[PDB]
Amino acid sequence: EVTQRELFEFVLNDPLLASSLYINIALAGLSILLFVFMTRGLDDPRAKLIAVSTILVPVVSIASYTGLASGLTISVLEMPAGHFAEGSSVMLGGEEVDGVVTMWGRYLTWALSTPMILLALGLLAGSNATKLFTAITFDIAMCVTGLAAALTTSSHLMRWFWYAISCACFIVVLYILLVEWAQDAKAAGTADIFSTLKLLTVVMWLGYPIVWALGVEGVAVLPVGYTSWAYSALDIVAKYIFAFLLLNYLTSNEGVVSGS
Amino acid sequence: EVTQRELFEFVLNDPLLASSLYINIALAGLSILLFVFMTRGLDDPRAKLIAVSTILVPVVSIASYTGLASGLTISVLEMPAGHFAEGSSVMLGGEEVDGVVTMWGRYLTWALSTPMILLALGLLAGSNATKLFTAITFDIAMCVTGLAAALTTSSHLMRWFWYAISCACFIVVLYILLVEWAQDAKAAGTADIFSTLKLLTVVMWLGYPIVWALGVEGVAVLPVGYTSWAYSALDIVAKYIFAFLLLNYLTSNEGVVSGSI
Amino acid sequence: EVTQRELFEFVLNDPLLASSLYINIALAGLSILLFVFMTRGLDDPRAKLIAVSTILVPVVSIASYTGLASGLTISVLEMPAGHFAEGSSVMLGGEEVDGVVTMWGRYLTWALSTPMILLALGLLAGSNATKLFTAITFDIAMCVTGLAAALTTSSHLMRWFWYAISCACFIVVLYILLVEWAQDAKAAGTADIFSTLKLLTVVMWLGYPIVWALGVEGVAVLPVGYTSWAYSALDIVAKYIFAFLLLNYLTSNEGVVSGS
Ligand SMILES: CCCCCCCCCO[C@@H]1O[C@H](CO)[C@@H](O)[C@H](O)[C@H]1O
Ligand SMILES: CCCCCCCCCO[C@@H]1O[C@H](CO)[C@@H](O)[C@H](O)[C@H]1O
Ligand SMILES: CCCCCCCCCO[C@@H]1O[C@H](CO)[C@@H](O)[C@H](O)[C@H]1O
Ligand SMILES: CCCCCCCCCO[C@@H]1O[C@H](CO)[C@@H](O)[C@H](O)[C@H]1O
Ligand SMILES: CCCCCCCCCO[C@@H]1O[C@H](CO)[C@@H](O)[C@H](O)[C@H]1O
Ligand SMILES: CCCCCCCCCO[C@@H]1O[C@H](CO)[C@@H](O)[C@H](O)[C@H]1O
Ligand SMILES: *C/C=C(C)/C=C/C=C(C)/C=C/C1=C(C)CCCC1(C)C
Ligand SMILES: *C/C=C(C)/C=C/C=C(C)/C=C/C1=C(C)CCCC1(C)C
Ligand SMILES: *C/C=C(C)/C=C/C=C(C)/C=C/C1=C(C)CCCC1(C)C
Repeated sequence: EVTQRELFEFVLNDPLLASSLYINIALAGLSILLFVFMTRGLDDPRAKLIAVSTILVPVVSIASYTGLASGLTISVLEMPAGHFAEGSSVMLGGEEVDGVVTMWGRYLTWALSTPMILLALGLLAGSNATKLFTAITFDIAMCVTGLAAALTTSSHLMRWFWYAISCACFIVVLYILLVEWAQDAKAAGTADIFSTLKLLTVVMWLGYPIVWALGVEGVAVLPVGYTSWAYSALDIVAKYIFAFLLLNYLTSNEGVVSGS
Repeated sequence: EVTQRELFEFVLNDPLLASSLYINIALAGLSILLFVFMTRGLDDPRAKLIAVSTILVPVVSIASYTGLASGLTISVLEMPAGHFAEGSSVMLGGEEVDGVVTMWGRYLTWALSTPMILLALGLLAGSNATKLFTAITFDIAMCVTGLAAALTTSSHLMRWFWYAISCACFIVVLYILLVEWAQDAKAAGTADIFSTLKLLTVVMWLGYPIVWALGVEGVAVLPVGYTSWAYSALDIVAKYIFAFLLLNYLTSNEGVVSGSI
Repeated sequence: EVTQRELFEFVLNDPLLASSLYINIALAGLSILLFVFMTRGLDDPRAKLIAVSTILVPVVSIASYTGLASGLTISVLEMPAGHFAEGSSVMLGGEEVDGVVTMWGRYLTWALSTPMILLALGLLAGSNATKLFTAITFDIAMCVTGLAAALTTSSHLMRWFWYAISCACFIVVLYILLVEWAQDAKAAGTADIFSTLKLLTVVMWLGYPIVWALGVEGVAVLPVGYTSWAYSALDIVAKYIFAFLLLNYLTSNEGVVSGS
């Protein structure tokens, strides 16, 4: 029975792990302060909705990363027969424990933050309610089935079946970003900025399922420490710089996005 | 003590249980493909909202049933003194384990899918936001208190108290379906189709608390495998057939439901 | 180790704890009946939306208190080194068990009920969607980070860090309540009733983080039983009397909240 304290201490004493986590807690906090400063001039309710949705991204990130750092949202799971990480062991407390240190808490970071990123993008693109609803519901389904895949230890094949379902949901979100909102942004007069944020988002988001496949959750070419840093690097771009670019535009183009 | 693998293997090797779960994974998948194909011609935003809300039903179902088949959302619980399934055994891994294989994952299938069924129906009936909000919130309360009932092992009476709270929430949903939306559909011009789907929905949904009461969660006249098939059969009609019928109407009457979201 | 039945019995057989839980189950139930009766004459859809949102408060409360009374949402946690409740015992069943009985179920009562309180108040004040969204999202964040604080056992300081994050989110909600909705209510013609409900909400809500700090979750000057009654008393006011007052006004001013 691994304790929360043992996982908290495990993160510590492990350079790659501890740094990938605490650096994001710090960047998330600094991002929030910066973004609040940047948007104090906004008055339009719609511009402010986009701003708050955007600021909620680093808010969810600081809370969720603290969930990981504290050990609260970390568990030790034993992979099923055939899985590349099956047979692995980790030193926890004063004994060797079978399994993999599983940072399932990252899925909470994703399920709560990705909907805010999508809401901000859709509002920016002048999306109607149907498309926002579709993008957000399928995005949440993608995140939850991804968590289910990571939490499945009964069967190797089942883990990848979950992965396939999640990818299917991801395709829906990608279609809306690349095809529908890309067109809607033209009518909203935000075609240029949306194009930039869209490219950034699509490229970075595609990185997550790749890291999943290569990291300990997948074929394990990337160890627990590198897997964590891979995800943390993606978050810095998909969340913090994405948010800065969006807000930097918003604070200089409040008139453009003002509306009902 | 009991592992996910042991539960996964228990489901496999158990013909009734295995089939009740995997057949729905298959039917939900085929439903998604069929529904996406059927609705490819839709252009109106409101019509498309009704379409996506309906399609989300089998999407939630396939994911949720995978949760059950994989063993992820199944647990072994020991019923409280006096419960008709108290003292049951299950044989897992290789030994006899006290308790009942509890497929609590079904409550997730319900909590995430029923709001979508209701959203689709409310929109079809031309419901205002107040009634949709009321129907959906009490519907979620119904499924969550139902899950709590199944997860309660401390007291037999408590299990049924949760069941009673859930039933009361169910009454709110039934009232909205039978009284409010029944009338709203006439103004929306969808009276014939809504009344039909309203009736099909009410009849099938009534089956769930009956199965709960008769199954292993209740008086246990229905063993685990039979309780599972009862729910899976209800799901096939309340979800897949229901959705197929709604989409059939939708794709031939886009203009009728078109308008401001 | 500790079973649900053992926690269920711990609550029973303890006059203080049992009364603090079962009384609210009774009051919540009676409140639902009373409120439904009180609002049976409403016809306006906007007024009805405010009424349902309000009625959901005691609905969530009766379900959540049943979660606690049944033992379903209670756990036994061992506090970290430095915590004032470290090395505590309880006697679960008939044995001496290390740790403190943690009624984390209360956070569920809060995360699901507070958004409904805020939705009702925001609508009464004639708030736009942006402010409602901001108040509700940060309110949920406050509740979830508070839950995380209570569930954290890896570090004593980590618990207070979660507490700090939660307080920051609370300030956002307080700002909207005290500054923004105070103004909106004037234009909506509900300034007088809002002032009353606003005052009651702010004063009562401020009490929760105080009880947290003083109870077993914090410095532990208040035993498990007194911590429970403190929250239960706050709930009676922040929920039931608050709801009654709002509904009493609502039914007497249906036309004003309707708009036209
Ligand atoms: C395993 C779960 C995966 C299910 C994937 C099916 C989702 C179908 C969503 O509908 C489609 O959404 C597009 C973007 O909004 C519309 O352009 C298109 O017309 C509509 O048909
Ligand atoms: C429609 C959803 C698709 C998921 C299909 C999952 C079924 C895979 C079952 O695998 C088998 O399980 C046995 C018992 O655990 C092992 O002994 C055996 O070695 C393994 O190969
Ligand atoms: C609306 C549906 C009706 C549900 C009725 C539920 C009745 C079940 C009561 O349980 C029994 O209560 C006794 C006293 O508390 C216990 O001594 C006994 O062990 C326990 O099994
Ligand atoms: C809608 C379904 C109705 C549910 C009815 C549940 C009744 C359960 C009856 O069980 C019995 O209760 C006795 C106490 O009264 C116990 O002493 C006895 O051991 C127990 O077996
Ligand atoms: C408002 C609804 C609240 C439900 C309250 C349920 C109380 C039922 C208490 O039953 C008793 O519990 C003891 C401890 O487990 C058993 O030893 C005893 O045999 C059993 O009869
Ligand atoms: C630990 C997380 C705490 C971070 C809190 C910062 C969130 C910033 C929310 O934006 C602010 O909301 C106010 C009320 O709506 C507006 O009056 C103000 O103009 C706007 O800038
Ligand atoms: C702040 C975090 C962000 C933007 C996270 C994005 C995550 C994804 C796009 C994840 C996608 C996945 C799949 C498509 C397949 C299964 C595994 C996942 C969950 C990694
Ligand atoms: C796809 C699943 C559907 C349509 C499920 C519907 C479920 C219900 C109507 C459940 C109702 C219940 C009660 C009213 C009492 C307590 C037990 C439940 C949860 C089975
Ligand atoms: C019905 C319940 C109500 C109105 C609950 C309100 C709760 C709060 C305002 C809680 C606030 C907290 C903090 C600000 C800090 C950390 C701990 C909490 C969760 C108790």
